[PDB]
Amino acid sequence: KSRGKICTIGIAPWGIVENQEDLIGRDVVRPYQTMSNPMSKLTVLNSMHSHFILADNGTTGKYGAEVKLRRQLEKHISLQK
Amino acid sequence: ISKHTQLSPTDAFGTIEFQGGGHSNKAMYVRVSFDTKPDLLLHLMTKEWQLELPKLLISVHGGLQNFELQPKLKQVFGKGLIKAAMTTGAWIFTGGVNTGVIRHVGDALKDHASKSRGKICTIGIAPWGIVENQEDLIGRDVVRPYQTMSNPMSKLTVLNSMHSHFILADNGTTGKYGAEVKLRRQLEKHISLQKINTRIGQGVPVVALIVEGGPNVISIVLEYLRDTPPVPVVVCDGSGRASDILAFGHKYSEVTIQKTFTYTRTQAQHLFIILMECMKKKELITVFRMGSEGHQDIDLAILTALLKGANASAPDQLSLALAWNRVDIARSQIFIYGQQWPVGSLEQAMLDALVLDRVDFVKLLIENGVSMHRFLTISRLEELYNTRHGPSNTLYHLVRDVKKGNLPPDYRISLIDIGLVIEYLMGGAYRCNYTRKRFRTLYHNLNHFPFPFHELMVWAVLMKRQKMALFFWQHGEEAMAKALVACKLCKAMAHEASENDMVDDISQELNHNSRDFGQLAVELLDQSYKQDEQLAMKLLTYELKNWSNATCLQLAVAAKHRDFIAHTCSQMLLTDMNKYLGPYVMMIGKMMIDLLIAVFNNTFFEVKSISNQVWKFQRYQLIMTFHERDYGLKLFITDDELKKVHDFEEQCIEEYFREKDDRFNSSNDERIRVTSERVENMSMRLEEVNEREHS
Repeated sequence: KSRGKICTIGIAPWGIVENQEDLIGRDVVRPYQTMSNPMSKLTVLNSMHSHFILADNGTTGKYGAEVKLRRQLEKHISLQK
Repeated sequence: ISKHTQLSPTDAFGTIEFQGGGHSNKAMYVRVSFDTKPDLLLHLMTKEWQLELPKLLISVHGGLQNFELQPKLKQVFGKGLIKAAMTTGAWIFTGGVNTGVIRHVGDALKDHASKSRGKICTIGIAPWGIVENQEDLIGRDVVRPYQTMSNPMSKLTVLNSMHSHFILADNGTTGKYGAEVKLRRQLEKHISLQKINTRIGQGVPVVALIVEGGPNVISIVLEYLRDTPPVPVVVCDGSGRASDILAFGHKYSEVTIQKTFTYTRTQAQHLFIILMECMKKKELITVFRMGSEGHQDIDLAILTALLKGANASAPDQLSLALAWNRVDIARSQIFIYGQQWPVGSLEQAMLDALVLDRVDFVKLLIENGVSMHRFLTISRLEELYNTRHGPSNTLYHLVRDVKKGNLPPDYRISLIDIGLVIEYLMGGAYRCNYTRKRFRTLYHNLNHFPFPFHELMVWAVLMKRQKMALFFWQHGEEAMAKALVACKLCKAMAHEASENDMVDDISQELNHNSRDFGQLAVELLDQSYKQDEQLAMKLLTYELKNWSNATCLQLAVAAKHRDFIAHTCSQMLLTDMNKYLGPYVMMIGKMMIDLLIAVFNNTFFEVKSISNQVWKFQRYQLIMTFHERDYGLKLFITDDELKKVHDFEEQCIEEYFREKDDRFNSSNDERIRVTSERVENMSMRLEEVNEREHS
């Protein structure tokens, strides 16, 4: 519809997505494929996102490891002036 | 007799002009024998009448009584029927006499005659012994003026006009029906066998629309359901015949006393078993309710029954939709959550949409996670260049010319020949990507195409699919150089078409396309100069390895785009590389052709403007001649700055398109049109709202 940019911050655990690989190289624009196969029980990252933040957990494809980091980030931003 | 007839040959065929109608309608009449096999009938239809198979076969059934329907239903039904028949290739099979729903559909076809162009295949399977004028038909291969006005005392209904063709069912009976029904059924059987041009393996998708009808039509829909491939059936709620009672029974199907309505011979008559079987096979039955139930579009009601009626596979459904050329159906009916598309189906669908110019389908496929980088193969490219199933173009003749006219039949086209053709079209200074030695080494021993959109646009220009080229033009990078190359190619092809034995429409069409490309390039340069002037200048300067190591300025001058050079930012590139008397000299050059004080006065403005533009155009040629490529012609760039240039160009063209859309949607005329259509629909809907009076 219109121009402009919106800061979208994707805070999810690192092991959830299927393309945990193909994103290991640093400082290189790594293309991502948004077409998701139906067989996989792993969910790709939603598109139209400005910024991604991945919380590596040690395990792969589980929840309950990004809630605390996001909550503390919210507290940190509340601490900001 | 116990049906003992004499088997004589026929003597009546051709076309009859129906006098008494207000519109011209010439129908191909042929009387045949019911003993004949459907194969000969199909051969006659495809050869003696020259009709290609449709993407939909429609069976029509109605009551033999010439009844009338409820108004405000016939209009919308006729509109939906016309849209269904016209938007996709479909045939219609009817009786043909002015009785029952045949009158309604003939009037509906009359309505389309005052609405738009085109012809619709209408076939009337009428028994030969029932029409009033069984005479006035002795002639064969002749035009028989038929009078449309008849009288009830004849008791023999004349044929309704507005039919594309006609078939007269001759078996031997006079004044009694029941001869063409078997032949029509076997014709549907045989036609449904025939393979459609798609590679799925589909026959003819056939549906039957049921309005009114009679107790026989109950057996007919019984047969339709019980066909190996159950032929779905569409019903209308406003009929009032057993079709309406079949809608009632289908409503809240599997309390038995509501069947009785005395419409037949008492409660002693009972179609209980038949009604039970019909409502048992209700899954493929679909009805239409006027506003009380959804799918208000007749076309949508049919199309949904067309697709899900056979429970076809999703790639097969998409292929049928692609054939029907209805992107809305694929978007809505097909594309929903969890469509479980199989592997590799999407690329094949993209190929088939590319070979059939179904551009909206291509856009939809792109929206569905399809990447041209991951799609195109050398084989795919050759297939695109080696197809005949689309618009024609002079390309093959040019190929013959380049190959020095030593052609073999059905030659398998190589892309090296295409590159040589491109070099031939552009010029000697041009250097094709295919002519590079590495390309030859890679190809004859037979990984990917880094910028597929470039060759896609080239192919679209070459094979003359203007809409595809327009679509692909707003994608990728280097759009200005793309437009310049396209304009130059279109001009070269226009000259080639005019110089050769062509209908000369090709040349002017190519001129139109080239002018559009030049206009787009000029507007893109305007946008760039609007955004940042130094960056706009830098855009023209740098070389293009992908484009024969050329630059935008050199191509544009080679493209003879004087208007491009007349742009403000173009001149200051020549400044960084006489303003009054120089333009005055060329004015004198055009004044040599010729009271004359007045004559010279009235021919001053246009000459002045043309002279100014010509001088501004040839400034570059003068400066290059004076100067004669680290600078002056080119500017070798680093990768990072080139990436910045690409991002700048893409952002600029996106902004330009968005601004164009904003200007278009802010024009007064568009607002007036949209508001008027909204007001019309709102008025009709408010009449609907006011219709219900609960008090």
